[PDB]
Amino acid sequence: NGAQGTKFRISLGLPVGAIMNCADNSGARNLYIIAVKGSGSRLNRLPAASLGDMVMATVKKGKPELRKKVMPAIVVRQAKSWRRRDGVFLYFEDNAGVIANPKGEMKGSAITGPVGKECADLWPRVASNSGVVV
Amino acid sequence: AKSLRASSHLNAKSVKRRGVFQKAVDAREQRISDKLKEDLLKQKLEDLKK
Amino acid sequence: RIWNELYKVIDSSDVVIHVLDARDPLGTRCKSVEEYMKKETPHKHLIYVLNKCDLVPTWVAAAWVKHLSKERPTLAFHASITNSFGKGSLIQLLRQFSQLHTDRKQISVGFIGYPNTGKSSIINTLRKKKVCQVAPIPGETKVWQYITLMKRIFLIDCPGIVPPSSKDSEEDILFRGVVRVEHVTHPEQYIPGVLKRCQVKHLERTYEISGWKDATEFIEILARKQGRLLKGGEPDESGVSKQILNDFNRGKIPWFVLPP
Amino acid sequence: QLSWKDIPTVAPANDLLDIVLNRTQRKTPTVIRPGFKITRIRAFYMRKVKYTGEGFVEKFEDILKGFPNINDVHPFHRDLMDTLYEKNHYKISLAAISRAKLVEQVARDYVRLLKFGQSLFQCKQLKRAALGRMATIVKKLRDPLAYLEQVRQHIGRLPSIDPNTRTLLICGYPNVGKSSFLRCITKSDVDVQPYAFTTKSLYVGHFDYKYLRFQAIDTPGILDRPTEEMNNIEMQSIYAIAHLRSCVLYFMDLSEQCGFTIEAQVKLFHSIKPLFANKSVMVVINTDEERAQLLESVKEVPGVEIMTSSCQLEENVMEVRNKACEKLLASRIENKIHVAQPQARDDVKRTPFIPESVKNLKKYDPEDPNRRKLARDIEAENGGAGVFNVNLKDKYLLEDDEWKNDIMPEILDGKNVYDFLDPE
Amino acid sequence: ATRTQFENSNEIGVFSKLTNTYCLVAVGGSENFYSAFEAELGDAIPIVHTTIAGTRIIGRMTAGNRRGLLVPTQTTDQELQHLRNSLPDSVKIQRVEERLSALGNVICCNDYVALVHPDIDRETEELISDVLGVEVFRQTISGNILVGSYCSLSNQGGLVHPQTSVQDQEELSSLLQVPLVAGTVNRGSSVVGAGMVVNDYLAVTGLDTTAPELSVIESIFRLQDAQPESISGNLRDTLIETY
Amino acid sequence: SHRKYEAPRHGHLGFLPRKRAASIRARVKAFPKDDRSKPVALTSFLGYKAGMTTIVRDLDRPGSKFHKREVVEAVTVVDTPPVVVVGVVGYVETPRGLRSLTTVWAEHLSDEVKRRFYKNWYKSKKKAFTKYSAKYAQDGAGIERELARIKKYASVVRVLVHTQIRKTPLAQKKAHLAEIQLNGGSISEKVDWAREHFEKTVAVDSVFEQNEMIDAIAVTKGHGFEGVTHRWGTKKLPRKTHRGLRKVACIGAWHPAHVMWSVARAGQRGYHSRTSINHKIYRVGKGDDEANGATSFDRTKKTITPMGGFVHYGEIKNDFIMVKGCIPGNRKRIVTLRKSLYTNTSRKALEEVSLKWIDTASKFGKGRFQTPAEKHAFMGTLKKDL
Amino acid sequence: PQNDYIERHIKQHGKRLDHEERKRKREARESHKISERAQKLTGWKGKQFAKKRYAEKVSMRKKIKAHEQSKALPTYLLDRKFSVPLPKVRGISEEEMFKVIKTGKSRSKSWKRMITKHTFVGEGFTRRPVKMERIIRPSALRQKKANVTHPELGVTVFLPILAVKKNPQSPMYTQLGVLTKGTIIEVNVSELGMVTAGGKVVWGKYAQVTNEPDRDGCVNAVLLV
RNA sequence: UUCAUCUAGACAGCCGGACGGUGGCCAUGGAAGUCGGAAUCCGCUAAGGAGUGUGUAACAACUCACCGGCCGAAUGAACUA
RNA sequence: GCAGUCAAGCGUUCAUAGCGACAUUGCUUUUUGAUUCUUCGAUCGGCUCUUCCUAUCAUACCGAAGCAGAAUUCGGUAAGCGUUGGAUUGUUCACCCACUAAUAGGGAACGUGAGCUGGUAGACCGUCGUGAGACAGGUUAGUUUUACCCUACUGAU
Ligand SMILES: Nc1nc2c(ncn2[C@@H]2O[C@H](COP(=O)(O)OP(=O)(O)OP(=O)(O)O)[C@@H](O)[C@H]2O)c(=O)[nH]1
Ligand SMILES: Nc1nc2c(ncn2[C@@H]2O[C@H](COP(=O)(O)OP(=O)(O)OP(=O)(O)O)[C@@H](O)[C@H]2O)c(=O)[nH]1
Ligand SMILES: [Mg+2]
Ligand SMILES: [Mg+2]
Repeated sequence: NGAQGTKFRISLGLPVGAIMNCADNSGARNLYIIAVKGSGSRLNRLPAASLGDMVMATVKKGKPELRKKVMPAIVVRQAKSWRRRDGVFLYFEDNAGVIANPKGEMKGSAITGPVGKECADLWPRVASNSGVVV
Repeated sequence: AKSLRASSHLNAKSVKRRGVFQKAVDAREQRISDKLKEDLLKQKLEDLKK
Repeated sequence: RIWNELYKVIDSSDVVIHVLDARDPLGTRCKSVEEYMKKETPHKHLIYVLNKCDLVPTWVAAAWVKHLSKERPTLAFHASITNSFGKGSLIQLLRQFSQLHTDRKQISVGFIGYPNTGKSSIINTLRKKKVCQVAPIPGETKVWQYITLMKRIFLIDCPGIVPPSSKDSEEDILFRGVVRVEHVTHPEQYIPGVLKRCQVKHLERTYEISGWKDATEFIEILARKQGRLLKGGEPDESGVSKQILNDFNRGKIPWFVLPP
Repeated sequence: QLSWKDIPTVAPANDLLDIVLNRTQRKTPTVIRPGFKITRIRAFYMRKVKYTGEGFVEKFEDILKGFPNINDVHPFHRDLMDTLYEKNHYKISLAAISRAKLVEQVARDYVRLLKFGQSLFQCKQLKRAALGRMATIVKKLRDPLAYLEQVRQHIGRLPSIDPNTRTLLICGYPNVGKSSFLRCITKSDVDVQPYAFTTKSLYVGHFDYKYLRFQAIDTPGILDRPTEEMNNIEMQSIYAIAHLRSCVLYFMDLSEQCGFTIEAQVKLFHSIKPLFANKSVMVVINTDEERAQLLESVKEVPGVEIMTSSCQLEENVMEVRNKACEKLLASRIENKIHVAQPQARDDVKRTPFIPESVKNLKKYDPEDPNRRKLARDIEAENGGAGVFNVNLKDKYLLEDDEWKNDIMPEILDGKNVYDFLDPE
Repeated sequence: ATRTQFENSNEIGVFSKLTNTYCLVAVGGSENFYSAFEAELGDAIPIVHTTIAGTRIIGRMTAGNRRGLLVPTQTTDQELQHLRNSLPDSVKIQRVEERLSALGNVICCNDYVALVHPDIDRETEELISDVLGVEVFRQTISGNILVGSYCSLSNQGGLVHPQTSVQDQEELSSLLQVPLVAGTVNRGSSVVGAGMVVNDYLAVTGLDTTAPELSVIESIFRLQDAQPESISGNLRDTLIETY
Repeated sequence: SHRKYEAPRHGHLGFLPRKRAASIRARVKAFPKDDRSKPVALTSFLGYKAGMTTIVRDLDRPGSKFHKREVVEAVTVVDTPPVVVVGVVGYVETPRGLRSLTTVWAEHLSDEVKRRFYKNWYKSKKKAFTKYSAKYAQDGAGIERELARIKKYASVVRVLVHTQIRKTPLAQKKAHLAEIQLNGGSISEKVDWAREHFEKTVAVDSVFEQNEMIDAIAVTKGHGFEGVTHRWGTKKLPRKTHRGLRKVACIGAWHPAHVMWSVARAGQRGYHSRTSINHKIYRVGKGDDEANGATSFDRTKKTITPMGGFVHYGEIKNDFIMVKGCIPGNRKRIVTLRKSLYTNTSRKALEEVSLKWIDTASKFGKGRFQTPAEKHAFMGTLKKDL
Repeated sequence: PQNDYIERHIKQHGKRLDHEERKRKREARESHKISERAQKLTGWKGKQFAKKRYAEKVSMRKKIKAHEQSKALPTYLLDRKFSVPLPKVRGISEEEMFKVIKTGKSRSKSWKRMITKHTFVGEGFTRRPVKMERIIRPSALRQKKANVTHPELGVTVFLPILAVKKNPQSPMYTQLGVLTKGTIIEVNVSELGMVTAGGKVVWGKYAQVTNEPDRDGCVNAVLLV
């Protein structure tokens, strides 16, 4: 909920314990922590996801006012080899991170760099805050 | 969730079958019989080339 | 596991010494144990020992001793096998209690307090050799031990305790020697507390820098000085903050709380 | 705040006992044997005692946290719930439950005793003892839980009132008309039968005036009652009039109806005018000279305004409603947008481009027989939302219409048609 | 004005772009969003489903006026053909090569002026300055450089998000030549461009936007007979006690 | 004890025993239920698997997020030359099961089916059906008596057909033989259909058409003796464990006295007989008409067979069936296509699939060109040309 | 919401069409279903069902009784050996009282004995050193207060124990302070305000424990007046 | 097995009566047999409680307790095995 | 639990002895939800993998609840299918925060002793001992190695 649309499947690149980039100027530089929403439950398996997936995270590098604080938000770049259902495999330069509330609304107001097509179609406020899609 | 062998879902499917799906399933049978008969007639026509 | 050892030590003890750090005695006091000893066991004696008096001036020690002698005898002390202070006074007090307990055939003295206060070092100071293991890290004594002097006084070493008063904070628990700072995640957020507690003059005399602002900048200055930096140019703020927090407690940086 | 409805059910003592003990007998294992190790036996009975303690304290915590703190809420809600539930009884019951949450002491003590159990019989008897003391404690909670379940059901059904919002009270004598004023002005399920205390509670309604939410409050009744004796139904009205920051509409009903005389009406008004010192009052007459002297009676109060009107007509109602709202908003803003403009930078003309089609067009009446089909209904005709295949074509604009169902080739041998496709 | 919702979202940029002479919508499960526009508009103007690079986010992917329509590089040849076929020859449609592909966020426009992101120039953007339409301006809405999202516009009035200052509002209304106001949408939203689409005769927003917000929208856009923007004169203290 | 952590099983106990199949040609174990109201119709067909390929489609699927959008998909290609009818079997009902009481064969038969009956063909005198052809004399009293027996009794009728392997590039020379059920009505009319259809062919267009969901029954690609880890999907033990790490360590603490049928041991992986249902036909293409691989959108004359032919298979000079996805069996095998056993209440079996393009590039590497003309044009003139 | 809305709803519309007939039929079928639950409900549920039914029978019997019924010494001598209330109590073995405790890495020394039952040590206990203590009286099995009942007055009090005078098993146990059944203890009685002839306040009295507190955490006792 | 009812009509069913002082006294916004506290009487009777339950804001209405009419011979309760 | 009250029944061939179901009183500390929450001497826990029980955590179907709807509580049939990822060894007979539809309990070992992995010989500190040495302790380092036999199991003739 909060997202507009179905649970669609794109390959997994970002297990738990993965530091990925934030490039907006909300203040953060990095995102780490545990959790992935809509993750299964299997013995010995890591929670790892994308598809504009929402995840729990902390600022490892950034301002202290928002360090030490767990927060939800959404994957926008992955750098794994994803497949578009229209032809080719896609992949980015890097992973990218960035911050929001549980309804999908952003703490920041603009995004740097490209954002995934399916991530923007699934999350409206990301599409409004993004100037660059793909 | 509702299982595969749930009575309500199976009743709903039973109601759907008699309608829009059986018509499409029955049209194909007439089409394919009409093709089967012509594939006999063409073989007869080729037999009558001698 | 620790509090079982605490109550065992108390029940075995005839006297209970309460070791305080002269930097922060009211922080290191543990009042709940004193209340338990009041209600449960009035036949025990419950005296105070200010330790690490060599780290603070003499007038601070005198002030705290005056403030605490109103309620409990409160000796002052400095623990060292070579250069000590208060040894004879404490010996005199213990043999006083022995003379009072003339029928028991022996008298046991427990050592209670926060971690890293100097219980093992006080015992090693009384015996005048290394009897108990000692380390600047908090939890070196993990289980009790009996030690003998006079054939009539039995010292008991106890592990350290902190009550779970939730008015306390992780910062307050850090700035008392309790935790090993190697295991905490972001040691940088606590350096403002270090600046708050310590004096800029001592702090610049210790590291020999100068004139900083902004503890985040303080760390990077100290790291550029020590050559303590990563593969690239990012100065290691985490390890430097860990070292600063170890120094603060171990007494490489002088600091002290004033009394009323 | 505002609808303390999420309180789990408070079961009676015997049912709570049955629940918490059967949960222990069901979830925790039930079989041990004498030939087993004493450690196994001890762990068995310890687990039972600990689970039984945890169940009771979970239940009691759901009561304590779910219920509100009658102090520490708001004075209005506090006084209301005090006159309803007897604050003393309320606090006493909840303190009884808090002190019973004793069970922890029993569990800890008997577990620490169980550590030294040297036989199955000893351990069994200690377990039985712990659970029996728990049962005694709960048996001594028979009446407070019966009280609290009733208070739960009532406080769940209470209405959500914000004391700070734009409010208006509707006051008067019993059997006046002030309740079907609420009925007419606002959606509200209230009874209007002709006798005194037809309503025994406060009823709320909402409306929107000037793009602002207001709330009207009907209050059951007040009698003239020299005020060191009055009932909990009238003290609701009194506390509501005293606390809230509203306007207040006193309905007089100048008529032989009402089963109440005009002298008594003005007497009640003069009795309760000390509450009116800061409350923005209006009087409404719902259709001889002394009876008129009794009206300038009340006009002589400093802040007041009289109106004559009806439940017979439905426009004076809205009239007087808007008057009450305007009276309130003024000293609201007292107790408490900038549009920019160009400044003449150029002469280039700008104007709205609109085609004649929309001005010639007809609005959409959803309840006309002859109207536009609007593809919603074409969907309804062909097949529902997930089955209807819309043709993206059939809307397109071409030179020839016979070529509707054509396709453009995209790829030839190696090349793409869109790259070579120019008009020239 | 009008309120409605498709799938369940108050943000209309997920679905649509709207001008005086055409309305683009996204293809969805149901024809209810299309019917919502067909009700108020009828067959009077083109109402056109289709995606942009198989995406629904078309008001935030596209931008245009009554004279034309700009679409990005990720747009396919088929969707481009579809728009060409479904729209008249009066609207010139063009595919743009740019780094910033979200034209409906990078640009806010009307039939007489346009604001843009301050970033890269172009040959045919410097040519569009007077070729296709008229004035372009590199400006910034209280630091928010995403003008098509953080500001709605038409020929009769303009809306900006509430953290905009009076000074900047006066500076920007000079460029646009028409009155501006700062407001919120859909129960306290700063993002107005996605939450709302508006023109010279009709407004569409979400179900959650309040009655004061609708009244301001109606005022500043001249919908009801008559609302020449100082009906705020009437609804002064409503907004006071609201905010 | 109670394992401390629940987890699902490793493997499916219904696909047991995991042994070699008793025949290369999987055996159809159920045909659809007969409705005697409807015309005479074959229930199945035979084919030979020939590689895979890739297609693009325009999807009119309402409710989906590729509605009115393009989709790339894999497809399987089965070489389906016409099937020849050679016999009839009648299967009477009993309170033990179904029993065959008579089988009738045709007058003339091919060297292919004779080779199927034989095991050393190059030495034999090939005396297979001589006396049966002699029994096909003046009036065929025996033939008509057994046919009348089938009309009278026998309840349900199957037809013995064979393939035309001669047409494929396969180097086998020996045809497969199969019983395929007739699912129309009037046993008399079934027998009459077969009697009229002896020595005659049935194409695949006369059994299937586009947008039909069919089932593939085949045998799956033996790999041989394999271990636990790859045959059931178990975890691996960390490293340098005792007596190896690619196995189950043990059963736990508790003590049984036997090893169970449920504990995931080693053995054969593959050559199992499998029945995979509901695959949608995308194209029924024909050898008579070239430009099979072409499309309404493409208009590029080419057949489906890629450059250099398929790998471990030749060219498609024959009628073929294209289905989506992955069927059991490898290239150069024998698959049976059955039709669905039940009316399917999914819109997937209603949508009229339309293709835009088919990939005819080389599968013997990274193919970049669809046609040798395209390769010629891109590469340009070489040294050898002129 | 807002008040008794369902009561209003029942007044305005009313409950259902099929409400009274169904209620009557439920009340009629309850007679069958009660017996059905009796011959069914195996186990704990049947046991509880029987308990409930028996209690309900007794309640109705008493109700009917109350209905139909509602249709020599003086006052001061009314209400009226030196043997204690518990002579000859069960005998306890030394094995059942003392548990063996073993010391050393290779536990080979035992010499230590833990008392398994509840105990009274005193006011100035102060455990012995470990090398010198043999008898272990653990802190959890250490009582300071008992639950003493006066046979007269029908009253009990939570009084502090002062001493142990006589445990009938092996008077070593008296010196250890073992509170087994039949044990005689001195308890303080200043809360009761007892006074002797002369005006001297009594603050100590003998009591006999009536329970086995190794099985119950309670030490319940009876005063010896 | 014991105790009770019965052609001066039992048990079960239907039907009717089920009254009068009196809306008994306290209490309350209101409470009349039926939210509660405490009396619990007399009259006329075949019998009819200062009232067994449903119900009403209060009355109302219905109901049982009790009596009678029709029916026409056995029936009920508590216990034991 | 101890000590009591009452009384349905039982009742030396007892009316005024005794026994006694169901109910019920006192003791446990308090009356105003402030309780700062506060541990007090036990002679194991963790991997792979299978199955079973129901005393059902979730999913499925029902009943009763002042159950408006939404959510939830209690309970009936039900073991078909699932019931996680991690932090913490100054220790965990455990707890902490997250994800989740849910993060239910147990057995087949522990009714002496049985896969794989953590938790004697040397040396040091402490208590004791005249001493050799022992322990109330604590720390550290420290070589079992099948199956090729029968059966079972898995595949193959
Ligand atoms: N300057 C100074 N340092 C002291 C004094 N006493 C102890 N220390 C230091 O404090 C460090 C930690 O204190 P400990 O001696 O271990 O006291 P403790 O934590 O109660 O000892 P344990 O019971 O073994 O945990 C030691 O390593 C000493 O170096 C003192 O009197 N003065
Ligand atoms: N003449 C006239 N009588 C009215 C009007 N509205 C209500 N009434 C009278 O009011 C009587 C009912 O009283 P309510 O409307 O309940 O007023 P209320 O009793 O004071 O309301 P509450 O105290 O809240 O219960 C009816 O018998 C009507 O005759 C009106 O508009 N005109
Ligand atoms: Mg230490
Ligand atoms: Mg009324």
